[PDB]
Amino acid sequence: QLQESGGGLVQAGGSLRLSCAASGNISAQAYMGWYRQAKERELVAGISYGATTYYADSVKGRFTISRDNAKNTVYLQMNSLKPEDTAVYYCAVISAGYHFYWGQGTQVTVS
Amino acid sequence: SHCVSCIGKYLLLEPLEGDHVFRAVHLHSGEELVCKVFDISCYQESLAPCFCLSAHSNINQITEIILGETKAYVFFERSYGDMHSFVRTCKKLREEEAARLFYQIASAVAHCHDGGLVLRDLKLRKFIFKDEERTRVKLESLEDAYILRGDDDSLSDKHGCPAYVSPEILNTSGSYSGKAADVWSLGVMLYTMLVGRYPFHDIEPSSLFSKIRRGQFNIPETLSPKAKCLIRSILRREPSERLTSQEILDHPWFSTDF
Repeated sequence: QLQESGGGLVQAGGSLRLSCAASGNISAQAYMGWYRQAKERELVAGISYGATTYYADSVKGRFTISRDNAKNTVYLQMNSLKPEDTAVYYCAVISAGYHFYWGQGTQVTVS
Repeated sequence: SHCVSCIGKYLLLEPLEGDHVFRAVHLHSGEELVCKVFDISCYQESLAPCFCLSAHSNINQITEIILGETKAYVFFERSYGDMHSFVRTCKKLREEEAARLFYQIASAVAHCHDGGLVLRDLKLRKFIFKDEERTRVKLESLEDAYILRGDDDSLSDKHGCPAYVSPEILNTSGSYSGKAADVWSLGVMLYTMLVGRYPFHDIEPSSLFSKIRRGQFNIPETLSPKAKCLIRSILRREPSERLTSQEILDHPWFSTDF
């Protein structure tokens, strides 16, 4: 039950911001991150409940991720948007019996 | 595409080497690791040398081992490139930088030898960076290291990447010292880092092995006297006169002000 936002179009070098919240019975320890396809589904950014993050080598320094444990929601701030970054961005929330929830998909284009 | 997403509490990402090495993120911890996949039938055999030595800063350490039905998933802290790629890109290393890195390389080998292991397959490629800034290195693994049965380090079988092969291996009539051979290889690495090309090279192996047997290599005059002295104390010495991995660490070159 992942409701997400933030899809938009932008010039090469600009910035978008994505957001996603989950209002259900998910674990407190649940990992959260964003995948993108375009090509196959690769993880661009992730963040543990202790705020330690992962970034894909292509987006290191450019993209930023953060979660609000209170609201139970995760944001993906991205800057200096390259033309190659054009894809559909799926939010994911993972637990570990084992759960793995996907988002509908938020399209974002660069030109 | 892969059949599973998670092994234990590790999310899988992308293959770094066939279907053998995978990137992974710990779900609770959020830390990025590397996961090497073995068959359960032969994993504890393959990993036996990894459980011989005490932990060392410049030797990759196994974080966790998860045993599946068919595969054993062995986890390590990730790397950020290798020495070979680093030397190629940089062309050659300044003595200041080379001294820092080579001291870590020698320390790793000194730890293995003094703990009763010989590596046999030492190359620049085998040493990989621990940090993004590429200041700290570690031996990638000990999977193919030979465990000495007591004191004796005598080896009968010829091993090594042709460029790093010592003269004793080539013109052998049976036994040779494995430790001396590993030290020879350290000499080649050190030369290659400082100079930016192999000390011994040719068109084909047979001609390459002639140069090694006779000791046909030249050191640039631009390298410092101490750098040159260290090189020759490894590469221009018969095993009995040649430095040991531990003795390398005491060399005055490392103590230079730069």
